[PDB]
Amino acid sequence: IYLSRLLIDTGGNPDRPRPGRKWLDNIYNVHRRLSMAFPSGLRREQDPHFLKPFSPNDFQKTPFLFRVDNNIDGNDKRAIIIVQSVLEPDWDYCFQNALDFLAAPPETKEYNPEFKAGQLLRFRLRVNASVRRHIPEMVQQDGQTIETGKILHKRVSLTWDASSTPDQALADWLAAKSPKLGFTLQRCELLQLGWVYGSKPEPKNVKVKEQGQGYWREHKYNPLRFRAALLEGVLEVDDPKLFLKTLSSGIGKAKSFGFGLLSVLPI
Amino acid sequence: VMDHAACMVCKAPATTVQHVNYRRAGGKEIPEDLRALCRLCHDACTMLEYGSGMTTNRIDPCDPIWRERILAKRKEIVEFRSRGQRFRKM
Amino acid sequence: SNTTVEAALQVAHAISTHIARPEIDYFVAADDVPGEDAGAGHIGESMFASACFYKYFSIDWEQLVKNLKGDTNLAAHTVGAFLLAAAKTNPSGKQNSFAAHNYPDGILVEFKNSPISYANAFVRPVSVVKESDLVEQSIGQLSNYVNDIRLGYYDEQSPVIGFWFSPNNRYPLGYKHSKLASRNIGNLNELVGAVLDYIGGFKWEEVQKS
Amino acid sequence: SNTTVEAALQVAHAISTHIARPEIDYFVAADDVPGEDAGAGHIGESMFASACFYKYFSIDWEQLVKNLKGDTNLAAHTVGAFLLAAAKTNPSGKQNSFAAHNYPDGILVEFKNSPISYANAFVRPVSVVKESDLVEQSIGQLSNYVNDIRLGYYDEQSPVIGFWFSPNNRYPLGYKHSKLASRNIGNLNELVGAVLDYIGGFKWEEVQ
Amino acid sequence: NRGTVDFIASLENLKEGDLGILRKLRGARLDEKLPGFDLFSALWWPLRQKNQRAPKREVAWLIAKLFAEFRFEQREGATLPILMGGICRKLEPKKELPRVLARFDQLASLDIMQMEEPLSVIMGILRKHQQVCLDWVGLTDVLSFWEQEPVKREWSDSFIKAYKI
RNA sequence: GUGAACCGGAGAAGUCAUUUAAUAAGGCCACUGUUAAAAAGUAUUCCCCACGCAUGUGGGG
Ligand SMILES: [Zn+2]
Repeated sequence: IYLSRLLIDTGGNPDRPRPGRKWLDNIYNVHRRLSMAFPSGLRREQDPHFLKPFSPNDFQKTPFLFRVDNNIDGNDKRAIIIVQSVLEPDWDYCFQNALDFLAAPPETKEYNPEFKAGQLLRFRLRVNASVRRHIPEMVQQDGQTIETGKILHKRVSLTWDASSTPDQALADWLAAKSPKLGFTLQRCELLQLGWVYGSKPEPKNVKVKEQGQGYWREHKYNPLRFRAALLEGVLEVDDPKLFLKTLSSGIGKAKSFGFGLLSVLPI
Repeated sequence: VMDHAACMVCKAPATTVQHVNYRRAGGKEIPEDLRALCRLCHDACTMLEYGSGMTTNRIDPCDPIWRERILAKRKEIVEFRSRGQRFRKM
Repeated sequence: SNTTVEAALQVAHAISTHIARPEIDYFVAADDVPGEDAGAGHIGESMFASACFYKYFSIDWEQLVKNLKGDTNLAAHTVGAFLLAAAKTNPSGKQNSFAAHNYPDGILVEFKNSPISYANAFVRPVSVVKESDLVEQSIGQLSNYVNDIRLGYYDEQSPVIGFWFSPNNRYPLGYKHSKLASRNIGNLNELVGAVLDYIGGFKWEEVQKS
Repeated sequence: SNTTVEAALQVAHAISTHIARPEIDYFVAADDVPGEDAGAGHIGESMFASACFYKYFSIDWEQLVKNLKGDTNLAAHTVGAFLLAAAKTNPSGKQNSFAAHNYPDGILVEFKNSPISYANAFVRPVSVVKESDLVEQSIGQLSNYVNDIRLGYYDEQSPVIGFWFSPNNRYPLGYKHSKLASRNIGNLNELVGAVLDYIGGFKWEEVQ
Repeated sequence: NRGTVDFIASLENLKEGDLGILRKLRGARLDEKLPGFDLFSALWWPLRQKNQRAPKREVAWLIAKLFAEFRFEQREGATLPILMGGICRKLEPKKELPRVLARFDQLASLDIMQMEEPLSVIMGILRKHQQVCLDWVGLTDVLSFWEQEPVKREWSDSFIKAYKI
């Protein structure tokens, strides 16, 4: 598989238009752009310069994993995007009209990861602290109303006991499912605990005009909220046929919006 | 909605629409006469057709002949614009 | 009416005393390996790579007293509680229970009538390879600059002195010949008692209520 | 009547000696009670910057006594207290959130018949090297320009006498082995007294 | 019209900094300097998107530059031909009057792009004779509908009516 | 299919020669942008689908 690197300028003059920095405001925009970085054959031949209208059905729907972190390069702040996929990405076709998005040209390296039993890898990982509660619908109404009755099962953020710590709680949450994916954690240090926001358009059929031919479509924007937890540590390995499938896929839900990427450095 | 919330040339979230053929306006236009664009690219297109003397056939951003001038104007806008002035005027 | 109340506390943006250390790259894992528990990797370094920080607070006693409409002992309790809180609180979560590393390595309580910042001690960056003596040379630079300022901008009308805290470790006896140090303290509660004694003569263990 | 009163003091816009790097402090307003039920972009933008400034004042000794109607002692007190305040006061703009009560690390006082501004020293931006800091390089370039002006536009009828202040001689007027000012001074009130007794025999005790 | 009145009110709402920004750009187009484009867009685009009969971009740009260099208070009944007729009937009819008449008559053979400089000359003549008022709205409408015949006929008729008082 | 029908005002021509709009002007005197903020120790994450339903796990926008 391949790992790709994108560098975005975070500092610079703050009184100028910075479309590369503004692109990281919406994570759906990031996912859509990385999807546009995967042309589907005849799209390149029909549109080499990427000027015809964008169509999701004209691009491949292969999954990929990416992580957006931040760093300092000498005396400048930078945002690094690490893209892990299974097919060779084409960053030339994606940003060819948006060369000002990236401060530095993209990079790509072939990854051939395999580790037999006895490797103490150093890992970094940003998970989505999500859980499906059995009773997540109390219907806490607002205003004058405070308590009405309905029940449904929904995904919400992970919660911890008031007498415990978030670090230990997330450590045992990761260790509880850990033998299924094939690793043992020695140290688990919590580095961040926050949210990830985004917006998504959805077509809506307002009334048909004179021969509207399938209603009049109007965009309506719906929000997207995720609870993110970034953590590093040291982990061993066992059953490498399971760890390779763990590396190929992600960990936790919402894998298509920056979560689940496991970064491992051999030691 | 015909263009999936993407600017045509730079592929960014579109916030405005630019006409191509003007001989349908006043409330009779067709969706094929209009092209979706963002703020930077539409400002570049407006700059590129200020005093060009185009009556009915205006700039088509999907045309691959207008790509270089639009990109150069976009670079000029990125280099020289001041967000403070626009934020102060509105 | 005038809803605005004037602040009685000024806090500076806490700046480090050295350059910002870059984090560990993770794109290099596809091309090479640091080795078998070797450097640029499994070094240990206790737990992680810390960062020295210089923090600055400036509480004005008169504005604090006039804000509370009298009640001088309550303002003293507020000052002591704020000092104790600022000594041993992490800005983010993961609250310490009892580790003794959350204690600051140096406090300089001073009683001027004009606010002076010693942030210009670290205009020259504090570069070092060993992180054990990084704090020590940071205290050395701060000591040199505070000696320079306190005997350069010195006026005879209000010659004031202050206190200092350390874990009797980073040369607290031997910098600037203890001209400003006066009382050298190794205990947090004793330092709070000394500050409360200098301000009005109270003690920390006495007043804890309204 | 003629309500216009001309001047006695000229102050130039203080400018940095290097390229400015403005920043944004992304602030947010955290609610106290859980139950906000608002997920969107509520981040804010507040701006700040840090720099090393060059200030330039100029007091006309005549035309200040003339405006004060011959009160030489009041004029001397005005000069001394202006020196004190300009040395130990900073603008009160967002000081409750940034708290930058920093003191100057060098003051150069000159007496001359025509005003000269050494702001052209920093036409070239002061890039920072690893061996030194910003203030030392700034003082070095200022000393370079001061010496070049001194040996340049130089007249025989008009002498120039200058002091040089630095706290405890931490930053001497660095220019090789050449000492420029006639009297290095390591204390503030001492230099105020020295300027005052150069002015014609005034002291910092009876004028107040 | 109403887009013209709102445009003129917005132009007179400006301060010295933006007037200087517009004044530095006389003799230039609109797609050249970013600050001028930003100021004119932020002054004109809401009015165009609200009113369908707002002035065109070229006419509005020309009036903006002329207001920048030749700031005159807006008054009704102070059109350009009327003031030119009032000025012209004070000089000798042998040398100076034919020259000023030729300067005024040059405008009929020019389109809207090449008309900033003769209008600047006419307004300089107006400013030299202690004038402090002008009808910006009527001039804007006349420039908007210019290639027609009745507008030029009314222009010359107003000039004759002011000249033969 | 009518005081009407049928019906060329046609050929031809350099407005050429001569001309500084020149001599002069300081746009000058006065002005804080001030008061405010955790991107993080939470108690519902904006939607769809596989399973048996002890504040349940997996998959996709
Ligand atoms: Zn665009």
